[PDB]
Amino acid sequence: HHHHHHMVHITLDRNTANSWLIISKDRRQVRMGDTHQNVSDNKERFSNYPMVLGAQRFSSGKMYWEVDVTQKEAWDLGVCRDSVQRKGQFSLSPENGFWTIWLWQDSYEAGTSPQTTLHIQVPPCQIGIFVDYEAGVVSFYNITDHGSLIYTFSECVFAGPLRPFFNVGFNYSGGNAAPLKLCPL
Ligand SMILES: Cc1cc(N2CCNCC2)nc(C)n1
Repeated sequence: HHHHHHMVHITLDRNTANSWLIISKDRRQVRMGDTHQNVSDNKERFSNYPMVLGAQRFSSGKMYWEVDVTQKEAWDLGVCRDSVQRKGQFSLSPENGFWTIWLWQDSYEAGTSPQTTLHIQVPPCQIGIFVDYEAGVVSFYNITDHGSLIYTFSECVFAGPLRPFFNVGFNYSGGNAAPLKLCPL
């Protein structure tokens, strides 16, 4: 792919984070803490899952960024509507305003309803995410395997501004403590 030139500098929005997340001072990394991080509650925070949004909002254009997932056992990545539900239980699906892929239990899925099996021969250490707002496209690339395509959501109905979306995943196993990191341009 030749999407690298639409690169955007993404930073994480502390105010949207689940209360157990630790966002770095540069707002480029996030990890699961072992306890509540001593923040006040607010209506923006994801309550049920270790989720956070990027600060940037996109309503036009082509955007590309990369995320480091090295040594993680579980995570979700993609984009979502600015108006997604924050509280309680919900599915990551386009009907609920999410365009995402996951790792869980040694398999990769796309967040369709129902979910779609992904075919990845080289487990990725970095994921590239491409959004074409006007075309209604969200695509995922395997940076570890020369940029190979992972998955394309097409005919997307965004229906609002989009935000970068992250889930660091739970760490019940003690093997999923590693952070998500936004990779340099
Ligand atoms: C990586 C991951 C897993 C997950 N589930 C929750 C329901 N049971 C199956 C596992 N949910 C999310 C949002 N992310």
